[PDB]
Amino acid sequence: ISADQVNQIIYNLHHDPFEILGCHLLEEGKNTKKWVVRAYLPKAEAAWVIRPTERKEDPMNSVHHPNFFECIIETPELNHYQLKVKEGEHEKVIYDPYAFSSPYLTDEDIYLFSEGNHHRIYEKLGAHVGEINGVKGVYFAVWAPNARNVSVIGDFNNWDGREHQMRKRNYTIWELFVPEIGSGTVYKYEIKNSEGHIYEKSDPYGFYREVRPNTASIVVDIDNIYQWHDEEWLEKRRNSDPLKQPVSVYEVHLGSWLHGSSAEKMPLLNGEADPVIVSEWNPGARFLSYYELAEKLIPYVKDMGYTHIELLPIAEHPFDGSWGYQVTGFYSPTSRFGRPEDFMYFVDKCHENGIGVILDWVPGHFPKDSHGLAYFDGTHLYEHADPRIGEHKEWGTLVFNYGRHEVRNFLVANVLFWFDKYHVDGIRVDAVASMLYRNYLRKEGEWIANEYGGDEHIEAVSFIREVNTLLFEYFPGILSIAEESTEWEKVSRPVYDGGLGFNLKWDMGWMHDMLDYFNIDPYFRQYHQNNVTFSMLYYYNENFMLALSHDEIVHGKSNMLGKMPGDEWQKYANVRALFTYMYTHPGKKTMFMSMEFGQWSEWNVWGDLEWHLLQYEPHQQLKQFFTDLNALYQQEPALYTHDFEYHGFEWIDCNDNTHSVVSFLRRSDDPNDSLVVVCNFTPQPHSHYRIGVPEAGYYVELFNSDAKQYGGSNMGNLGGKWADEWSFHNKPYSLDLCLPPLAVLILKLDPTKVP
Ligand SMILES: [Mg+2]
Ligand SMILES: [Mg+2]
Ligand SMILES: [Mg+2]
Ligand SMILES: [Mg+2]
Repeated sequence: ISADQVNQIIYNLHHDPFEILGCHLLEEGKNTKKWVVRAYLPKAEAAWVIRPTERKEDPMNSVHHPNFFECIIETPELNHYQLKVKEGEHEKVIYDPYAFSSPYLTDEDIYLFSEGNHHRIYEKLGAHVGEINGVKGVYFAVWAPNARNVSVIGDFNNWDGREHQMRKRNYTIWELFVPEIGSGTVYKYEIKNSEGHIYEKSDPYGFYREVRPNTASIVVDIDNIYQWHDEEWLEKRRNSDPLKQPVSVYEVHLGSWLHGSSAEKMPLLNGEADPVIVSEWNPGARFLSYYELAEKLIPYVKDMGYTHIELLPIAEHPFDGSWGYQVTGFYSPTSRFGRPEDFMYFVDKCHENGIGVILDWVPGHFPKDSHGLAYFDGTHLYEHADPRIGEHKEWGTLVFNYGRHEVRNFLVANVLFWFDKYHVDGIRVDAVASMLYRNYLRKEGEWIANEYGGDEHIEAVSFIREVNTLLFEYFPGILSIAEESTEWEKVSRPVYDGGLGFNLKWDMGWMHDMLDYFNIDPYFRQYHQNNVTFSMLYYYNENFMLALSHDEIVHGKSNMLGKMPGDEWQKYANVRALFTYMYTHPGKKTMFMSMEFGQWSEWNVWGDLEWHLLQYEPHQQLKQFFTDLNALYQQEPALYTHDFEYHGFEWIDCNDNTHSVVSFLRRSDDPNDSLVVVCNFTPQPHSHYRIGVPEAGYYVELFNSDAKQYGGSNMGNLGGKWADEWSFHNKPYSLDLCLPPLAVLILKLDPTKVP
């Protein structure tokens, strides 16, 4: 480029910066092409072009001005890249601001989508505010290859589409530009099928939607509604390995955590809306907005000491009682709680408070509602036409055709969309088995095998691998969490090793073992010591997340207190012992709302949590217990640096079944960070109980779940114990401990103690 051209850019004299900025073809070679990427990055000292799908990174050079950058790259196609931008000591990674020089679909957009590889397809499908022919308006586009006609109906045309008939491009996608309308336009697509039947559809790629049960889509100028402040969070995430950090998740269903009064408006980030009543049977209650949740949930979670909030599915869904798991508006956060910018504000405020956001994401199926994706264009478009692979008959839902390029693209670009536009830090996928198996919940003779004769759903496995490959390439330090309940191998292993590419898997076996164990009267736990210890036998085959989820406190299973045997004191004590054990056992942590304060009743999605219980001491004490346990977890490296290495754990003794005692070490990089954990799972106290330890010295009683401030009896070791040079459990030293009833101790050597 010349200095004249650069200076026109620097000084805002250039007539159209897209002519020069962004990605431009310089020449074509025999088997490759030479491209230049240019950027004007005021205040940046350095920049790079990352090509994350090729695992490449190329420096940019300043050209004529220290803040104007160019990068020349030879490659056949330069479709997917990011800019890394360094401004002083800080780096950010963004998409190129000059990536897309028109609002309309290009030939290249259509080709990539036809192949299933358009990772940013949501920039062009849906509804986007833009300019065509010099006039500002909205560009609409929708994939409906077998429709006979499609028209845009909406508020702007009184729902009559005759003068807003779309144009079909390349026999596949319909488009229309509508001048002088903008954000907040309410619309649907009116489709005529090959039989001549006329019907109405919400926008698959819509960014916002009316409030259930209304279904119209709403135009959002998605890149001009919110200003983020989370660049330092994002940089730390990108440059960190979350597997080596504390990860303690508070699982939340946004609709049912806390309700407000339906007698007043729902406040939003600078504005308000009509209240969204929770149900016709509880009409004085409304949902809180994403704004109000930012103001109330976030400081609540920060004070409790969790590292992450995991949301049950926030994508648009028509029925409260699905909990979010039956989604019809994949590209929009539900309007139950306000607007897209209110959810952005929520995530930005989490990041400000040092809390990450994990979304339950639902790629496995979709319901049959007429406004949604079903039978979209008069054919089985999103779902597979064969019900043996295209329906989950026991659920009444439809299964995506994962092998179909445009369907795969809808879902792969969807997962990326939430990281891009909403800055989320992870995803969790429920019921991954539902996708993996061609015989899932199907009777003999009502499914067919794969091309090799097996039950593996090959197209779904390919899709899951593609999602995880891409997600970690574009967003390296995220969490991708699976619940898979059939012992599929290598769920949380890299795709190149034959894994499915998740980085964490819920330890469902652990969860069953623990809850079944604690439900047993304590005298009888001696016949079930194997529930305590078995999950370590297969533990190192996956990277496990220890999750006690919403699914365990519904349908007659009771909430946590109710699962426990004994009198009220003992029920509380059992809860504290279980969760102390959970937080000391190797693996990351997840627990659901209401578990932290001892709600007696099961979770009810139609009401809110029983907050009045926190007026009473026993619930306050349990909540203080969790507050302190989360604080300890973040403070003790041996509870989180080596979760997934042999070094990080070793049983001391797990043979005393008759007294339901087990003990173990946790380790980290510094030997002085090793912890001694001792568990007593009966109400029998032990005044003298010997436990082998590796070193001489004073072992501080760092945590004691029977402490009085947690509701316990206050039994224990009054600060700590000096080890004896008395070999025990195959260790050269030992502690003679007092073990409180239905409790866990964590001890830690203080090598600086005065003898
Ligand atoms: Mg009409
Ligand atoms: Mg399940
Ligand atoms: Mg058993
Ligand atoms: Mg209530």
